[PDB]
Amino acid sequence: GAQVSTQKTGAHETSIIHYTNINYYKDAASNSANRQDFTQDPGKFTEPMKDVMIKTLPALN
Amino acid sequence: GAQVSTQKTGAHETSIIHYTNINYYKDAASNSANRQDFTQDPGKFTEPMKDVMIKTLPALN
Amino acid sequence: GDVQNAVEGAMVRVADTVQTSATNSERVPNLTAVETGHTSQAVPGDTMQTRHVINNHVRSESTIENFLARSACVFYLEYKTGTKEDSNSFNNWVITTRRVAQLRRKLEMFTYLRFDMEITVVITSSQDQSTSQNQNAPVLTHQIMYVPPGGPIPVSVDDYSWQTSTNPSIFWTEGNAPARMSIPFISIGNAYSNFYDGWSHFSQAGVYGFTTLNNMGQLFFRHVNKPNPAAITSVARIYFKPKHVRAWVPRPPRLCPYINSTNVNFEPKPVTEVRTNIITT
Amino acid sequence: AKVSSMEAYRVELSTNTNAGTQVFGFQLNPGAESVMNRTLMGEILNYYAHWSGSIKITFVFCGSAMTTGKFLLSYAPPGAGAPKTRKDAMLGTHVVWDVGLQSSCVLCIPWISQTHYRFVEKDPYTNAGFVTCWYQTSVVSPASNQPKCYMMCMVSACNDFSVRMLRDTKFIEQTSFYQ
Amino acid sequence: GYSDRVRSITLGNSTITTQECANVVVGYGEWPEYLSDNEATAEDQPTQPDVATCRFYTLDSVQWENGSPGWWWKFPDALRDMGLFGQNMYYHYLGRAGYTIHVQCNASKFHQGCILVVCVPEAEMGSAQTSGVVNYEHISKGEIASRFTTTTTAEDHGVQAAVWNAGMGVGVGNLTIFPHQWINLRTNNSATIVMPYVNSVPMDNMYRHHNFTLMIIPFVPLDFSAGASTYVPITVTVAPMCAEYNGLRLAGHQ
Amino acid sequence: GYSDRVRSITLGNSTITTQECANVVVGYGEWPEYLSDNEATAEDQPTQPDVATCRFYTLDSVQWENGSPGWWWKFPDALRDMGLFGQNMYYHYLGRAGYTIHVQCNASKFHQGCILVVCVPEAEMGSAQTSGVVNYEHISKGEIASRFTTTTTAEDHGVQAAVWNAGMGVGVGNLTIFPHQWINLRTNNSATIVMPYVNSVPMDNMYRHHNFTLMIIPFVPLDFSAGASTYVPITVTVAPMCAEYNGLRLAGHQ
Ligand SMILES: CCCCCCCCCCCCCCCC(=O)O
Ligand SMILES: *C(=O)CCCCCCCCCCCCC
Ligand SMILES: *C(=O)CCCCCCCCCCCCC
Repeated sequence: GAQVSTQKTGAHETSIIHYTNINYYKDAASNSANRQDFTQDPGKFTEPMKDVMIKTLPALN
Repeated sequence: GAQVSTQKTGAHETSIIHYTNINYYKDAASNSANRQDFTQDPGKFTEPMKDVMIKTLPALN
Repeated sequence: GDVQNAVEGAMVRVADTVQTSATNSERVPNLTAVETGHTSQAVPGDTMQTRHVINNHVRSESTIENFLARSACVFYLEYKTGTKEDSNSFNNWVITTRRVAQLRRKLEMFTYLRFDMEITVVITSSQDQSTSQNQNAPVLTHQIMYVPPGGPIPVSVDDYSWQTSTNPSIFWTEGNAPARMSIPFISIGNAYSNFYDGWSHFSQAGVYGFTTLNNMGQLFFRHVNKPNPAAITSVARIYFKPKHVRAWVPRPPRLCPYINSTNVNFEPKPVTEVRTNIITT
Repeated sequence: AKVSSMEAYRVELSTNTNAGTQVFGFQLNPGAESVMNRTLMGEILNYYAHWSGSIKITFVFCGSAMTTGKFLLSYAPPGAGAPKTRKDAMLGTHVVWDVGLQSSCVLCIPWISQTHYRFVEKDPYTNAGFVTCWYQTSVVSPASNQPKCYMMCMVSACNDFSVRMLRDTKFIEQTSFYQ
Repeated sequence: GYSDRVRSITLGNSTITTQECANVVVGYGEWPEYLSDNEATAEDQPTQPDVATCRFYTLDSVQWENGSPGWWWKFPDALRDMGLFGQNMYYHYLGRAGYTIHVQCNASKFHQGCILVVCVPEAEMGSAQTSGVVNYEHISKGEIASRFTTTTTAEDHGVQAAVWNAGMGVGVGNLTIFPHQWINLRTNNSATIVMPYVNSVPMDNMYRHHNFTLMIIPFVPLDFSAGASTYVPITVTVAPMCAEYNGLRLAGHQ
Repeated sequence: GYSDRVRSITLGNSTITTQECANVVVGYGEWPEYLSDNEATAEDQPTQPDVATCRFYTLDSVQWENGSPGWWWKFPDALRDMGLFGQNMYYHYLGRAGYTIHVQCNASKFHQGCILVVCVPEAEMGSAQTSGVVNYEHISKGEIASRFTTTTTAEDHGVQAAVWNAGMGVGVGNLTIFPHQWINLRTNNSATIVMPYVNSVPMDNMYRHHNFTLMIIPFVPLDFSAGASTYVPITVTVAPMCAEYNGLRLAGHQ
C-alpha cells in the first residue's frame, strides 16, 4: 500500500526524482505536512468584480 | 518505488552486486551523495583549440 | 546526469595500453608547440614500443563529489550555562567557508561551485571548576537556530527570537547521535562563487572581493537548561559536507598561507621547495 | 507627526508648480524601504530573506474632477545613482501619466537584475534602483477650485513575483509572555 | 595553399592580420553567444549594438624589456573608454559579452624571450599590506597596463603584485589551467584567446565586476645582443563579441 | 469600449498616455522604416541600437503665456544630448531615423487658447539682417526651445523670427501644408506627429543637417480669467524610430 511521489528538485540546465510514503497510523491527522500543493487563486482578492475588467479597455466608460 | 543499483566491486580475475535505495524525504537535497558518476571531459582544459590539433601532424605548418 | 539522483552512475575506466611496434616515418606525435595553449595528448606508445595492457583502473575518488563529499570541520563555537546577565551564556557564528584552512583550499580549487550540503554538528560539554562542581547536573538540551539574512538577532540567552516561529532550529539532548541537517542550494545566483574580483559598490568601491557575494546568515547557539549551581561549558563543532556537487573553472591551489577569513590576502611565498643542485638523485 | 496620521498616505500636489519639479523619490527596496516596507506586499516579504519579480505602483489622482495635469513616473535601474533631474529620470524606464477620467495610472516596475533573486534586507550587491515622480507639465485648475490637491499610490506584486528562505520578522517582539 | 601560421580575423570595421600565429584558444571550448530566453532574468528588451560595440579596440601598448616582470589588464573595465562599447557600459546597469583577445609582439630570429598570455576568470587579487584592504586605482588603470612587481612591497592599498605568486597567493607556473597561449619569440608573433562570458550569473554590472583579468607574464626574459634593436613592444587589441545590455537609465558611476 | 480620445504609445522603456488626443498624424502617409538594400549607398554594416536609441526623450519644456509668440526645435540636433541616440549621432558620420513627436499641453475647461504644432522639413531660415548671414547658435539651442519673435529685429546673425512669416519668408497661415496638428485647449491636451525620414539622400550627417524643424505657434493666444491658474507649460517629448547609423570613427564635431 505504498505511495510513490515526486521530490522537489529544481530547474535543470537545458528532472524527476521520487520518494516513498507509507502511512503508519490509523488517523489522517498523523500524516506529514501537505507541503507540495503550489496551487493558487489571487482572483478573489485581486479582482472581486461583478463586471469583468478587461485590461486593454478603459476601467470606466 | 525502490531503486536498485550497482555496488562498487572491483576488477575480477579472468562482477555485478546490487544495492537498494529508497528516498525517504520530500526534498532532493536530502539524498545521498552522487558518488558513482565517473564521467569526464578534460578536452575543455587540455585542448581549448579552435583548429583541431592532430597528434601525428606538426603543430605548426 | 542528475547530481541529486545519487543512485545513478556512470562507469568510466582508464585508458588501455595499445601495443606499439618500431617506426621510421614522417609523423611526429611528440614534436609540437606549447605556444598554442594545447596540452600534448601523447601516450607512451608514441615514443616507445609498448605492450598491450588492459587498465581496469577507474578515476573514482578523484570525482568532484568523492573529493568534496567528506564531512569537514568549518568552525567551533563556545558557550556557558547561565542567566540573562551572563553575556557568555549563549553565542553565534556568521556562516563561512573561509574560516578554516583545509576545506577552504579544497573548495577554492574551483571558481564557481553548486551543491547541496549536509551539516552535522558535534556539541560537546565540560564541567567548569567550582566549589559546586560536585553537583547533580541533569542532561543538557541544546538549541541551534539559523537566522537568515534579515531576521531578529537574539540579544540574550533568553529572548523572543529563540521561539523560532519561522527560523529553522535544532533541539538536541546530550548523549545522543550528532545532530544532522541537509541544506539546498541556498544562493541567489546560479552558482556559489568562491571568488569575486569586484566591488560592493558601482563606483568601484566599498568592499572588495568574495565577501560581497557570500551572505549566508548565521547560527545562534544556546543551552535550553536553566543553570546548575556550578557552570558547565559547551562547545559546538559545525561540520560541512558538500553533496550533489557541480564545479566550474578550475584554479591553481592556494600556495601562500591564508591570513584573513574576510579577504583573499597573502604574503608572497616561494614557488616550490629548494634543492641541493639542479642534478639531484 | 504625519506618520501617525492619514497624511502619510496622501502626496500633496499643487497648481502653478513649475515643469521639471520632483514630486518624490526613493530606492526600490520592497520590504526594506519605509515607503513600501510595511504594506501588504512589504509585510509578506518580511517573513522571507529573498525576493524576485516585478512590482506595480498604481498612481491615483484624488484632486478635483475639474483639475488637470501630466506626470513623469520613473524607474531608474541601479549603477548610476538616483535621477537628479526630470531629464535623468526620463532616460530610465518611465510612464508619462496624463490625468483624466481614468483616475489612476500604473507604473509597472520590471524585474531587471543580475541575479534571479534579491535579498529582502537592504544589501549593496542586491540593489534595485530608484523610483521617482516628476511634474511632466503641471497641475492646472479653473477659477474657484482648490490650488493644492492630492495624489495617492497603491503597490502590489505582479504574476512573476516570488519569495524564498523563510525567516522570522523583525516587525514583532516581546520581553515576557502576554496575559 | 593555406599555411596554418597565417590568420585573418574580422569583426565589425576591423581586421587583424598575423603571419605567425599558433592556432587560437576558444576559452573552455565555448564560442561566445547571446543570452537565451531560458537563462535570462532581466525582463526588459536587450540592446545589442552589434558592429558598433563588437569591434577591435587597441588598448595602450606596453614595452617589453629584459628585466620587466609582467602586466595585467581588467575586463570589461579596460574597455570603459573604448568607443560605443564604453558608452553602452556607461548607460546600462547590466551588460554581457564575450571577447576576442589579440596580443601582438614581434621581434626577430636573433631575438629571444617568452611570455605567458592568459585570461584568468575572477582573478581576485590580494592586498600587499595583508592587514589592510586593496583599492580600485591599484587594481585597474582601465586601458593602461597595471604592472606586476619583482619587489615584495607597495604603496597604500596596492595589490601584492609579486610575479611568482601572480598577485593572488598561488604558483604562477600553474596559471596555465586558465585559457592561455604563449608568445615565444622564436615561434610566433601573436596570441589569440576567444573568451566566453564566464560568470555565476546571466548578466552583471560592467563596472563593479571585473569578470576576468588578462595577465601577460614573461617566463623567459627578453634578450638579444650587440646592437640588435632594443625597443620591442607588446600590444593588446581586444574585440567584444555577442554584446548585449539591459537596464537603461542615465550616465552611470554614482 | 475604446474611446478614440484615449491613447497609449510605447517605444523602448517608454510609455506616454493621453486621455484627450485628436488622432495621430503619420507624416505624408508614411510610417518610418529602415533603409533598404536598393536605396542604400554606404557599404558598411549599419548599427541599429533599437530600444537603446528608439525611445521617448522629453526635451526642456517651455511655458505658454498669453503674449508668447512661439517656439521651434531642430531635429536631429535637439536630440544631440539625449542619451545613447546622442552618442550614436556623435560617433557616426552618417545617421538615419524617423520620429514620434509628442507635444503635451494641459489646461482646463475654463482656459482657452490654440497652438499650431508642425513638423516642417528643410525649414531653412532667413537672417534678420538681410545683408548678412545667420549662424548656428541663433538657429538652434539643441534641446532648448528657440523662440519666435513679435519684434522685427535681432542680435548679430540672429534669424528673422517674426512669427507671421515663420522665420522663412512665407505666410505662417500656410504652414499647415506640412505634417501638423493643433492643441486647441477646448478640444485636446496633446499632439502626436509620426515623421518619416524625409530627405533627398538615403542617410545624412546628424549634425550638419537639420532635417526638419518642430514649430509650435500660438494662433489663438492663451487666456483665462480671475484667479484661474497662471502657469501652463508645453512639453515636447520625442522618440526616434528605425534609427540606424553608418561610418564609425572617433567622437565627432571637428
Ligand atoms: C538549524 C538550521 C541550520 C540551517 C543552516 C543553514 C546553513 C546555510 C549554509 C550555507 C553554506 C554556504 C556554502 C558557501 C560556499 C562558498 O561559496 O564558499
Ligand atoms: C502496502 O502497504 C504494501 C507494500 C509493502 C509494504 C512494506 C511495509 C514496510 C514495513 C511495514 C510498515 C508497517 C507500518 C505499520
Ligand atoms: C516503492 O517505494 C514501494 C516498494 C516497497 C517499499 C517498501 C518500503 C520500506 C518501508 C517504508 C519506507 C518509507 C519511508 C517514508
